[PDB]
Amino acid sequence: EDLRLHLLLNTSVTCNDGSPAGYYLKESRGSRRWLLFLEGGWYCFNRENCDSRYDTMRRLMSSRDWPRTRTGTGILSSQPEENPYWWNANMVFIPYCSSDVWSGASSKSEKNEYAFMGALIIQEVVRELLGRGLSGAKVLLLAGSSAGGTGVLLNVDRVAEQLEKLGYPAIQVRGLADSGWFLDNKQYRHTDCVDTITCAPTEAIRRGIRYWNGVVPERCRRQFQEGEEWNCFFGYKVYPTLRSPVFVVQWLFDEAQLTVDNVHLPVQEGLRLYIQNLGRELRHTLKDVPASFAPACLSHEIIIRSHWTDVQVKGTSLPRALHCWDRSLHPLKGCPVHLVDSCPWPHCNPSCPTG
Ligand SMILES: *[C@@H]1O[C@H](CO)[C@@H](O)[C@H](O)[C@H]1NC(C)=O
Repeated sequence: EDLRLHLLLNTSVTCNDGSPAGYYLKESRGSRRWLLFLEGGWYCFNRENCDSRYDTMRRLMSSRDWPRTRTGTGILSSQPEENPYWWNANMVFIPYCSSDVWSGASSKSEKNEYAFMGALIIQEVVRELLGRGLSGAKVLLLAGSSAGGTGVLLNVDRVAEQLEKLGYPAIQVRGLADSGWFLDNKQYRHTDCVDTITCAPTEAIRRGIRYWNGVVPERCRRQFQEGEEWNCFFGYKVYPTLRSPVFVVQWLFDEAQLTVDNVHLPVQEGLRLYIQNLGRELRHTLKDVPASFAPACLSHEIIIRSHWTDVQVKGTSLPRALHCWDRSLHPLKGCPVHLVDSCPWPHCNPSCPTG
């Protein structure tokens, strides 16, 4: 139970219910690498659905019941057997307690039942870590899964700008977005946005941004402009606007993408063609993403799972691809960084997770 909780010293930076946000840290002295991981877990976007989330997913809205430690797993493990890539790094797990895809900048107040402070939580964590050793860093990798992966895309350049303005231009900020690269595609079956379950992510995120006071990266904001900032929550639209190196991990048939497309799994022709087209579209969006790992599996998240080393694309595991990415940022013979499956159906890669 090896990462220790620190509640933020700035207690105006809060989870949804006004309790302090925080982070779990395991230092590795003498390492100048820092991994800051953003937890995922969907989002809520109005009073009613945030109230329901508060009843049955309260750890995602409050720190009051957080344990004092958490065990680092997968890319957060300190054992080389489990984490060939960054086992000796300084490890930070940032709990997701803002329900805003890490985008919010609004406090609980007279007018707001909940605080949505995800973008400010990340900034405050970075600020407080600087005094605990991050000031000596050479690389800060901001990683995250699901909504935390999208959170990487929305925040990595802001972390880079923050460190530059604080006088640390030597810290190289990079992103690792896992299972956060979604498509605003047509659903397999179609429902108008009449409640939470019928509301597609484009409409739910458009509402969320207003409810959260959500913020997006500046260059993407300037492209899409007022009322269209929801576009910046879709990886293929925001990624080309970013300056920081970002490695994208995305299952081609992500279970959360299928859920928001109203697919849940003998498959007949219409659905077969739908699923094949989804994988093709995902592969197309990654064509020109040089650092990516996109296996042809029906699954969800990878990087903090203990068996994250097992999956391979073209014979290369994700820890290997990440190591090759590090080398590339110092093509490399036998050390690839762009790994996208071409086979067209879930589990056509034999190394997919078994479930
Ligand atoms: C606390 O965080 C708030 C919100 O991000 C910020 O405005 C303020 O400057 C911070 N205060 C301190 C003392 O760091």
